[PDB]
Amino acid sequence: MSYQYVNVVTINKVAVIEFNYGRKLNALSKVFIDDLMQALSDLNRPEIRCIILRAPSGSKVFSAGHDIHELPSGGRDPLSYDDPLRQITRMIQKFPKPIISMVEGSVWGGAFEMIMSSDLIIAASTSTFSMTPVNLGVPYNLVGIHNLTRDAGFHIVKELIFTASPITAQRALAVGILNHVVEVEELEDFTLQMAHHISEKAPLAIAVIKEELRVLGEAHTMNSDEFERIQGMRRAVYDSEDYQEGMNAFLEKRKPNFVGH
Ligand SMILES: C[C@H](CSCCNC(=O)CCNC(=O)[C@H](O)C(C)(C)COP(=O)(O)OP(=O)(O)OC[C@H]1O[C@@H](n2cnc3c(N)ncnc32)[C@H](O)[C@@H]1OP(=O)(O)O)C(=O)O
Repeated sequence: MSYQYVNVVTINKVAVIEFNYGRKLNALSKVFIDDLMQALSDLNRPEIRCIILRAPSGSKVFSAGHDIHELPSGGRDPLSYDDPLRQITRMIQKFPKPIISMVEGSVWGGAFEMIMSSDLIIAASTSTFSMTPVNLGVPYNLVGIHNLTRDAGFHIVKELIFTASPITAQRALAVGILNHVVEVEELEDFTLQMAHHISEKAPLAIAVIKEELRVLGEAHTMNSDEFERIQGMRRAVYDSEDYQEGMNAFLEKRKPNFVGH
């Protein structure tokens, strides 16, 4: 069909979704996220084998992440259940087709977890990636955090999150995050060919395995108590002062000062 924030394209049985939010740098706004969900929903058809997420060629930034302004004021949980990021990720995961991420430019925060949540990840030799909840003082959620612990080692993810610094593709590759890393000029082709090949295969097989794999990576559980406990700390980081100072600094585009409360 036709979407406002997105741009779908079919090549054989390969669908390619292109982000069209250049004005907000492809920040994760509900509006955007919603369209992305409509476009996927739409593409859930027998004729479609493999999907592909991408940012317009030339892009300097894949996605800047969550839209701060859209962040909570400090009344509820930002990272709620029905929060845009939660939905698309759950969605992407339970999606019966393979979803490749062709990355161009930089990825930030929520983007990283989003593309992390996909099945494959091909990237330009130049992209960079960085997890940044700490730069603003955000107490992510458990699930969000989990989805980042399925490829790279703990120490690595810890380093990622902790310093909130950006890593290069080459590194992100070496640590087992991305599948491949190509030269810009070759990025599209490469990704395409792969999607075509994968689409030569038994769609029904793929759907089940991807579901088994999903069912497995979630096989991490804990008691009632333990959840509320972390949830409590979560709440407490919200109502924090360092918190507020976190947004501000940014909005005021000034370097923040964390106190410890
Ligand atoms: C954990 C995480 C935290 S929430 C957010 C995580 N996002 C980040 O950590 C990325 C922060 N954004 C940036 O580092 C940068 O904007 C970056 C690298 C994308 C571009 O640097 P740049 O020099 O090319 O551009 P810039 O700094 O001039 O920013 C240009 C414009 O984009 C806006 N802008 C950038 N990122 C965001 C965002 N996430 N939400 C809302 N507005 C944003 C700036 O406020 C600004 O608007 P005006 O100039 O009109 O005022 C998450 O839930 O995702």
